[PDB]
Amino acid sequence: PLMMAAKTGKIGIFQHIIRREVTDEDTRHLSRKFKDWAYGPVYSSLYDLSSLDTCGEEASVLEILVYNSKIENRHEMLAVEPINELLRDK
Amino acid sequence: FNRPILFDIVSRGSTADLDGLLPFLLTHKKRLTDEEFREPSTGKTCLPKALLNLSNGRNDTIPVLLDIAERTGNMREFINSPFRDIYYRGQTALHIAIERRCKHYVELLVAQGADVHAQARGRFFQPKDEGGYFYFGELPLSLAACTNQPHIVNYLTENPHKKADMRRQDSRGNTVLHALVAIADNTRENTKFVTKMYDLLLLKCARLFPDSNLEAVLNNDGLSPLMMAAKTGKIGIFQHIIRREVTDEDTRHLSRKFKDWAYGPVYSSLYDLSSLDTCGEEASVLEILVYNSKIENRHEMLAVEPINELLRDKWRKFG
Amino acid sequence: MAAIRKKLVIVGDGACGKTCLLIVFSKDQFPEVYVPTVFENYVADIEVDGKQVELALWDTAGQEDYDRLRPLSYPDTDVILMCFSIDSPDSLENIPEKWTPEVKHFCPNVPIILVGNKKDLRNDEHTRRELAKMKQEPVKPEEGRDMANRIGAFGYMECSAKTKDGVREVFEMATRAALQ
Ligand SMILES: Nc1nc2c(ncn2[C@@H]2O[C@H](COP(=O)(O)OP(=O)(O)O)[C@@H](O)[C@H]2O)c(=O)[nH]1
Ligand SMILES: [Mg+2]
Repeated sequence: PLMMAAKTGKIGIFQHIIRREVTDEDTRHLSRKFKDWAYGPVYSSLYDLSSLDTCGEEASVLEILVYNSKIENRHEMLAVEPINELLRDK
Repeated sequence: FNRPILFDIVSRGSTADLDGLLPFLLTHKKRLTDEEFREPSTGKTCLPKALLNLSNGRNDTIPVLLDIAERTGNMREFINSPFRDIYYRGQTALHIAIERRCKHYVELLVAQGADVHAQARGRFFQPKDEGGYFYFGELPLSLAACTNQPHIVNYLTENPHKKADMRRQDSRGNTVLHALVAIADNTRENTKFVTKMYDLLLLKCARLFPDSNLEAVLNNDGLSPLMMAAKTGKIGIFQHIIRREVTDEDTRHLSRKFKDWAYGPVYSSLYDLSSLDTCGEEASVLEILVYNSKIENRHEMLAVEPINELLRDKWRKFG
Repeated sequence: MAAIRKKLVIVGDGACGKTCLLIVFSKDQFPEVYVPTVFENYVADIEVDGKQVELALWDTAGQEDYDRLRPLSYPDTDVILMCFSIDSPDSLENIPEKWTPEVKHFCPNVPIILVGNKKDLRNDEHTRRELAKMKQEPVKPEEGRDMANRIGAFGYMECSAKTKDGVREVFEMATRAALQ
């Protein structure tokens, strides 16, 4: 689903799926933007890198957005918090 | 009992649930500054949590916590515990009590022995150029001065217990007068309270230390407050410093504009060419304005009454 | 005039007289029974040449979670007082292996001073017998200078917190190095 959103250039659902948190204790397995600490403006979080990993073992969303995605929202979709920070990390 | 329970009792301000903290700490030999009672990756103790969750401006759990901390021996450690995170490093509880505009708890903290010269070195306390939000001079007195809180400034400079000296500099060397120039915008309100607090602090430092001029202590960059105002594009404080007039006889030597004579509407006033035309052996405001003052206010600061004629007078002499 | 504030960090092995040295310098009284694991959030007033300096004494420990949060004390430091026990030389040999790289990696271009704490035990009979049981000898002053040569530290002076001897000149040297 996330890969389909990346290919089809759906900014809203991709942005939601990237940083989705489930507050329920029953299902923390599905959350991605885990929260460590948050004082004032800082909302320090740990984004999961599943399907976004540096390794090429599986399809990478970075590759899809950079090359395959031809939608006009490509620049908008690269500006999400982990993807933009991941590229600067490299 | 435990930090999730303690930070909730403190947050709710329920002294009735905080009764058993002291017997627990004494029988377990634990202290309120222990890592088991501090938020990880932040370093926040119970006291900042109490100073943030204020109802009706008061939190009754703060006196109880202070009493318990004194009984357990950690008073100076408890009050002066600084944040350890990247974005807030150095921020003690005094900075939080001053930023929250609660003078009562500022007095309570300073009386018990708060570190009045605690420097906040976090990234949020760096100049906007360096990647920060609120640069106030890193000092608790400078925070009050830059927050437009004259009463807290007067208290911190007139404590019976421990007075914050106004000549102190932060890691960058900026004093309170230097910190009032980095928080000064060009709006009328900013130019109307920044100058007022600047004059208040300058006169206070003149009376308290007659032999020292607070405007003559350069920072790590060698810039006096006038020089920094010229460099960083602050025109209101720049004009106020250059055209300064003070009426008090005890502190009349701080004037930069001396009305020599007056005939009706016409009046002749001498302007002090100190730090403006210093003959090269020192730094000059004119050089800073014409070289390093890249701000768009350069053509507006090159029109101040002495500077405009100072440049013109040089043209007639040798220009 | 205005009293400048210098940040001082004392690092060393377990039970090498760090907190005792800090307490002797600050409160002037050697702790009798309850010596804290870390002496934290204290500023000490000192004057060397008429220039008042407030030494922000920062203490570090290698026990329980203190090892994990020790790195956070290093930022913004002005002088590093690495500590070793004259009694037990194991601290002396483990300085260059662990403490010197640790200090340098988080505190580049910061003055480094190694101090011989527990100087009184050098001539102690009990400590000498205990070392001889393990085939060891107390650290010699020449050995201390030889250790300072390897690191290239600012200096080496010995301190005896119990006897309050050397607990002042060490901090005077530390603040003099910080003033640089
Ligand atoms: N003989 C002697 N004993 C000392 C001296 N300084 C500290 N001690 C003892 O060494 C023990 C450990 O010291 P401490 O400061 O707790 O170690 P740290 O926490 O690693 O610094 C203390 O209980 C002291 O009694 C000293 O100068 N001479
Ligand atoms: Mg210790």
